[PDB]
Amino acid sequence: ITPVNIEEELKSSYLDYAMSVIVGRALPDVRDGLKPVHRRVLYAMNVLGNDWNKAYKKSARVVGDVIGKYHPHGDSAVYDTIVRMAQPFSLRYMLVDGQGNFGSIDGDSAAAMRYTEIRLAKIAHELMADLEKETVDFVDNYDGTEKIPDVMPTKIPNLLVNGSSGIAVGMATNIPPHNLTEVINGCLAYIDDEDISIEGLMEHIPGPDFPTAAIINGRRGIEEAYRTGRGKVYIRARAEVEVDAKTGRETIIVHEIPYQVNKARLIEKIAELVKEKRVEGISALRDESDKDGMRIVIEVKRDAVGEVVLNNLYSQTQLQVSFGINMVALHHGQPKIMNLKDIIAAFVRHRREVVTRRTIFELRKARDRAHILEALAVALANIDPIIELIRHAPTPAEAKTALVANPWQLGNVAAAGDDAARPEWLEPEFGVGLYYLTEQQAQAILDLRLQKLTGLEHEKLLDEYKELLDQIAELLRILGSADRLMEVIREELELVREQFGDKRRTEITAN
Amino acid sequence: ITPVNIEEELKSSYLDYAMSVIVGRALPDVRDGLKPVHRRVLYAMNVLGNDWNKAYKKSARVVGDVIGKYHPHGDSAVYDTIVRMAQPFSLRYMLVDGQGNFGSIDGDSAAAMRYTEIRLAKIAHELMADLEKETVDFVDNYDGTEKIPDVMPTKIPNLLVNGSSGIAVGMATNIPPHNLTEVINGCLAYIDDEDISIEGLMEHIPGPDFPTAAIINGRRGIEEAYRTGRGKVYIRARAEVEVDAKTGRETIIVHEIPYQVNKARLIEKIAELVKEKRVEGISALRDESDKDGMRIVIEVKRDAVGEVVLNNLYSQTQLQVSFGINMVALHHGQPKIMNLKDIIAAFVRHRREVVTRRTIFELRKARDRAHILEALAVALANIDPIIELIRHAPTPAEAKTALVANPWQLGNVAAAGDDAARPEWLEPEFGVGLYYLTEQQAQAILDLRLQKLTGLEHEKLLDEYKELLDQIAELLRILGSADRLMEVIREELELVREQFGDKRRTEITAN
Amino acid sequence: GLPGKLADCQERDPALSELYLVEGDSAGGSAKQGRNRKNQAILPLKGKILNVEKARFDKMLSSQEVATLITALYNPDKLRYHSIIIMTDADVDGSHIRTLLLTFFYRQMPEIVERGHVYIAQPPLYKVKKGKQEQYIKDDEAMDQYQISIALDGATLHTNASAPALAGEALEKLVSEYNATQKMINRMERRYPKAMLKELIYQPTLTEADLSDEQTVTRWVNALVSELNDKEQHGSQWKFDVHTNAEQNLFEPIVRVRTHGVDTDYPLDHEFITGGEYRRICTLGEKLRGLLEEDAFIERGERRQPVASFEQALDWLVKESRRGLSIQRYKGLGEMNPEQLWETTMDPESRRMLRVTVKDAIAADQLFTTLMGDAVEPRRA
Amino acid sequence: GLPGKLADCQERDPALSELYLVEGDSAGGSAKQGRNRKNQAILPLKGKILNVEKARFDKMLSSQEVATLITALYNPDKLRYHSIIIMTDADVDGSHIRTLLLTFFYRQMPEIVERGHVYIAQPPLYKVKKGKQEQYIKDDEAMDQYQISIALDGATLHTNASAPALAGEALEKLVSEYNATQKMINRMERRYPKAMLKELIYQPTLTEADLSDEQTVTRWVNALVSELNDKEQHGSQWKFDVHTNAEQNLFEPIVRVRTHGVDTDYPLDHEFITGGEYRRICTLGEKLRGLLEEDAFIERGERRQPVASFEQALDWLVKESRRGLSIQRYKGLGEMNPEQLWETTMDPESRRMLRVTVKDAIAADQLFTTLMGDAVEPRRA
DNA sequence: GTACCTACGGCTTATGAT
DNA sequence: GTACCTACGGCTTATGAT
DNA sequence: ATCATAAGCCGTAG
DNA sequence: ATCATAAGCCGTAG
Repeated sequence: ITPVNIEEELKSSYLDYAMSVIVGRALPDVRDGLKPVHRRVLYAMNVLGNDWNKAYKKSARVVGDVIGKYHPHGDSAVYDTIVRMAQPFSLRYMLVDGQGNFGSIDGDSAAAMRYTEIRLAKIAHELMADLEKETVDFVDNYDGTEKIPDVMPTKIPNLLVNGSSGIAVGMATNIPPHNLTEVINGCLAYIDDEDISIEGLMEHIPGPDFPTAAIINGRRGIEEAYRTGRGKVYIRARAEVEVDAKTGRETIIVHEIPYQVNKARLIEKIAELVKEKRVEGISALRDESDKDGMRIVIEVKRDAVGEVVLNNLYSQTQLQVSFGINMVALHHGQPKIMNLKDIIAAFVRHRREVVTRRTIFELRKARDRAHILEALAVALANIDPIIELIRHAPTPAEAKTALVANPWQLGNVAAAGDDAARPEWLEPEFGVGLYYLTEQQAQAILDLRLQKLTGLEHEKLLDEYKELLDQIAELLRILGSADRLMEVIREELELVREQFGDKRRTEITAN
Repeated sequence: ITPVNIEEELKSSYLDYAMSVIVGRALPDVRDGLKPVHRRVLYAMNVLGNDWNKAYKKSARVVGDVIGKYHPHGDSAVYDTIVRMAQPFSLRYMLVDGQGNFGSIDGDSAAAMRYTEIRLAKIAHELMADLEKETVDFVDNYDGTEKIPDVMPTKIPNLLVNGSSGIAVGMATNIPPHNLTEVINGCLAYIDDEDISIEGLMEHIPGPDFPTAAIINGRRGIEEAYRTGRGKVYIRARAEVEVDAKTGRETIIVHEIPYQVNKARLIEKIAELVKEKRVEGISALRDESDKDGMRIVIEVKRDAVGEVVLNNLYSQTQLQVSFGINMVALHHGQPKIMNLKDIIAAFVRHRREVVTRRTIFELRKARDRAHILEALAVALANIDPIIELIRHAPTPAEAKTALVANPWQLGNVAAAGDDAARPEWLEPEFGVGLYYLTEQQAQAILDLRLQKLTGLEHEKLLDEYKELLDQIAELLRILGSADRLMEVIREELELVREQFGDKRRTEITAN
Repeated sequence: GLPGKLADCQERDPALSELYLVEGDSAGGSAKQGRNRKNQAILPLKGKILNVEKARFDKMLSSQEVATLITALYNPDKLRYHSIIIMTDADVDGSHIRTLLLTFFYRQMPEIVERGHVYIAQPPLYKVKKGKQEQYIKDDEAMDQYQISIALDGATLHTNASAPALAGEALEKLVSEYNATQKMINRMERRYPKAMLKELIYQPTLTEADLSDEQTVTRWVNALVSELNDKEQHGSQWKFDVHTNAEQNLFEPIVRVRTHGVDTDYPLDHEFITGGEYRRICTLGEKLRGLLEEDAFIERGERRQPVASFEQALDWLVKESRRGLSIQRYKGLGEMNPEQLWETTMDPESRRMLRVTVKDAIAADQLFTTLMGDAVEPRRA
Repeated sequence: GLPGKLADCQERDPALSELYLVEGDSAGGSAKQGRNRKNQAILPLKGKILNVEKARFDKMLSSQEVATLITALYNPDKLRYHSIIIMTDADVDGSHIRTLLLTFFYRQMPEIVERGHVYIAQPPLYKVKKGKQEQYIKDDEAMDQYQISIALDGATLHTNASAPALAGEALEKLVSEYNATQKMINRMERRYPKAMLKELIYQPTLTEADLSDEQTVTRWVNALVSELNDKEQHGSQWKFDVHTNAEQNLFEPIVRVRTHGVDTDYPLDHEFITGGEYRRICTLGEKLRGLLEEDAFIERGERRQPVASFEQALDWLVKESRRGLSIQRYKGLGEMNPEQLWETTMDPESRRMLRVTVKDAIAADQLFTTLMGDAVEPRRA
């Protein structure tokens, strides 16, 4: 049986692949700034239980675990992504605190996956905080046997802090890193004023940030990129001339190279250009880098001002390179060029939703706990008749039935708010002194011990009851007015800013 | 500081390496017939919890786990060892039930470690049975953070069933597989007669066994090997002539190749020999193997008897190959050539030790459980005074002190053997009606629930008490006389033989 | 070139042997282990192959083995291996490399495609084994129909309707139509919420003539909001609103929902009422309300239970059917046994090939790699 | 040969630069990352190298890079790299490859070893970091002495002996002698059980003159068996027996122990009594019994606890010392940082090299590979 | 994503020398 | 135990042609 | 002297 | 024409 098929099927195949790739592999999201690979790796590290204050663990365990349960797409890319996060000179804020040969700026690759030791950092727990409190949704795996969180309940806009650079079948994005303190300040300013202008946001955040300092010249490019989404910016290295107090000779000191520059390739290209006579004023070349900071020495040829040579280098050498700013991400699963204000608004909305869901979950939990404690205290009030009823009843099920069938006296020492002390699904036929039990309450009573009959357990129960009342009152209050919610958000953001504050690295010299 | 060192250090270095290798890598033990790699792999599979009646699991998970926790010596050898066990044509009884491309007789290697799915078999649980009952010792890992069993509490002499073939710096061993039923019969015969002769053991076990059948000719070699430890034995393939009912022509059918023979290499060598004119009477060559059994067809040249050609092949072709029997293993960590009787005796002694230790552990556990149940029943006898004592005492520690300080009445309905109902460390100042409690007993009483006050819990407790009495009586009895121990061993071995019985594969034709 | 990878068959006459192209190791291993030695040939592949248009250079060549072994690269002289078959994994990467190979052959040798020689295999996708009963399934729709059949293997419904024991093709067609409608609703869910769409199954009908009386509109929207509030067990609210945008009436209801922090309205328009989706919804709702399926009794095949919802009964039946089945999904050619691979992919009596056509000369390949077509084509909304 | 692997230094004059030989990737990576660029040279190695005697063939060559880069393979003309250093892992495989390299050089170029040019490095073995206090330890004995020092950092014992506060070098030497005796007992444990050896610490002395009175022998063996039965908390028993093998007495006690299923005797002989091991045991037992260390009070450094056993007190002190320390063991050259590797292995002011000698011309290499020496040499009993 | 090197013993198989 | 091939877009850098 | 053609790099994937 | 020397393969390890 060979049915005839049209050649047009070629379009249906390529379109499916392109859509699947664009949706699932390259483009990150505005709410996390993380790729699904990073998502699965972080989720696996969290489920395994590798905190920052614990012993190190081998990389093979984590790699095999991720391959087996969540990411069945090889090991090479996974290991490369893991090594990428541990490099200090590759990200403004590292996420995977490791120990071992992780490569360096010299382009040398890291060691095998059977030597390194990795674990989470203190900042990593700030990303996946409040996970088990039903704050996000769960997505099934490839075979429908596990659950994967859709979005991370984060507290820091990692998209604007670190950024990424990927290329898809149709689009390509690239975002520079930034400083955390200025991002928090801009978020606070936007919380203060929803109708803030671009100049007001640009005033708080002058420019981007890099793990290694540099020099920025063009101011029009960064403004055009912040306003529209595309622009160009130049990066200049830090150098200077040196003349001895005596006759001596001129000398150039290199303190830092631009972002994403190979040192060995750069030195090789400089040596080649010197050999090719294309550059003048250069005699020799040395290196003085150590564990105290990178230091490159270039000997200036005799009878040379050196400034013209340095300008020629800046014109030709990789010490001056541009940058293709391109901000493209997903908003509802669709590539859309979005500005700073939209990202900030989406972050605020995500935070509001997470806080609301966490509050609802905590309120339901506290309601259930208080409703159980009420019946427990009622059972503590009258004890002796329950003792006789248990002693007479042969069957525990019959004892439960007898307990449910009979009302209770509600002693004076036993006897809060008018409402909010009962679950939603609870029927009005219970708790109308007058009081009735429930099969669940009866089982909870049957699950009591003898230690709960001391002169301290009663006081502990009363204290817990009052505490739960205060907690549910505060939760109802924060659910009532959104102003308290905004105050809580502001306080949490200020605390986060106070925790992980730092100092500027790069420098912006306008022309 | 450069201290002068003698050149003699070369001997101290090589000796250490040789000793370490010989002790830890190549030579197996007589009590398990397993290499330490197989030991660690089986222990990891048991700790992980991959039974036979469970879902399959990826190989990467197990490989990474073994590398991380127990065997930090690469992955290639581990994966090769894992694949070796799953091959049906490589062992008489497979241990790792897998699913996927595991190679074949054609010499083709298996797929990568990211495709296969493996799990334990029903026979595997017979190897590591009764592990957590303190039957063997625990050995520390390389960094002293984990525990590894020294020997496996096995029930089947895997050394004689499957055997192995390794080569050390000084020695080299090789043992053919055998049949399980005849080994069990020989073990039973040795249990019957400790002074059995070699002929009596040889009478029950004619010869070895292979995963694929073959033809054995030399009888002196196997006898000399069983008596001393060294010998030679020849292996012959199964073939036959074929003549059609009509004129037709002669044809040779190959049903099976000898042990450890590559089919592709064999066919290539036969084609080469035919091309080189070294062999006569061969015209062409074909193949008819399928999923129903291997079948090789060789076309006989016209005007040829074929028997002379077949004899020339048997003389030259790999269809007839010898075998270097060499039985060398460890007895107390020292290479010693040992015969069959010594291996059987060591197996019996190991089984006796395992059974004795398991019995002691079970007896101690039952003693502790019965001693706790006695105090629990005593507390069940008198309840109301305990109720008042708990209601008056504010502090639970003070309540425990008051309970311990006061004697008890030992009601008539509460009131076994004269002894064996109390632990060894128990002091004679308790249980002298007359009865006293203990802080542990008092805490157990405090850890009671309300469900234990029905008309059925008392009967359940009495039944459990009588059952524990019967069990400790039976354990004391089996510890008393060794005849009951030998009877239990015989019954267990007969049951094992009844479970995993099979039929002979190979064939022995004496000359 | 010729050695190393290509393993030809005994026959040297073309138009009798077949050539295959798969991933090299994981597939070629089992392929050679299970292949025949009469008219079988296998040429492995290593990774991916460069595109023709993205980088066009006659000197550019990395493997060249395919062309070197098929022809001399010009073709009318040597036409060895008149029949070729492409076996490929069922993933998106397999489909991608398939598209690359197709466009490569199309832009290199048009005659081999015009003369009808290219063939595409259809590897299995699911292996369902219900104890002794085994089954090989290749498509998602086939899997779904098989599941529906396993669920509808001889049930018998007993409602208080005109039929005492309603069962058979009518019930099966009703379940199929219900599944199609649920799929349509799941597709349209991107626009409107799902609660109202699910409730319209039991809500009464609606007609544009109802825009005369305000009382009828108020009654309908009140019943709707009340039942929504009743069925809502999560943290959401529902409010009603009646709007008049006309010279006199043009009654237009507005449904107000209150989620976590933001309210959202959903007015009803003449276009939405006239839409074929809403028309099908109303027709199916009438058909289901005319069933009186409240008290029901259906068994498959030894147990029955009266419920209050047809979808709940369907879910219970699906659960009872899926209790004791086993499914294995093959996610790669290097995953099954060689005998299974043979019998299910390249058995001249059990395989299912596919023929390519040369229907029209179009600029699909031209729009392929320009980045302009790449930007404009994703219009799948 | 010259490219690819060898990374020479700027200086071309020999006898000033140093050459190193390590495992290729894992070691050479960090080595080149941390090396200097003035007088440093690194030649990686891939796996192992064939033996000289096991397979002797002048035509046999696989790498040949070492010889090709050091000399012309004949040596007096070119003597480049007058100084060589061998860095090797601390495992048994590293020691094996070290032995192979040593015998290779010895059997190829005797002059380079005679003139004193071969050197062996001593990589660190332990990294102990007690918060701010760090330490680099290379040997097991050094690690043990460091642990003993950390445990004996200023303790002060208070017994009821002649010294009210006994502490210092006397106590430290006593602990060292006790540890040496415990090591000797652990070594001799292969012959006799450990219970009796541990109990002889507190059991009274014994003399060959005690073979006159049977009552004294009976009293001693009865006390021994009674204390053994008291200390036995596991499933074992102990019985006594007095034997006379002489013309008149030659009193010889026999200790009968009952393990799981088999009893075992252990008579006492004049040779065992005269042995230096038993003599040292008796001397240390007398020294310890002459201490009256029952009621003791030792603190390190803010807590003390009276116990009834000196070994129990020692274990408690070791536990208190090892509470808050951290240890990392480097099991490979490709495990630490490049700066640490430099500073701890190839710092011309912090390293610890080793010189080889040409003391005697012996047949060790001849006995190496004959299988006769291989069979006869394992006499380590 | 993948092709060739070593130890270690015991066995063999093949090929030039006495 | 290890060296070279591809897609995919956006950017650049270099080099021969108008 | 000023425009068209050949490369390299960025990150997942094989 | 009959004995001494050079290989390849088997499985853990690097």
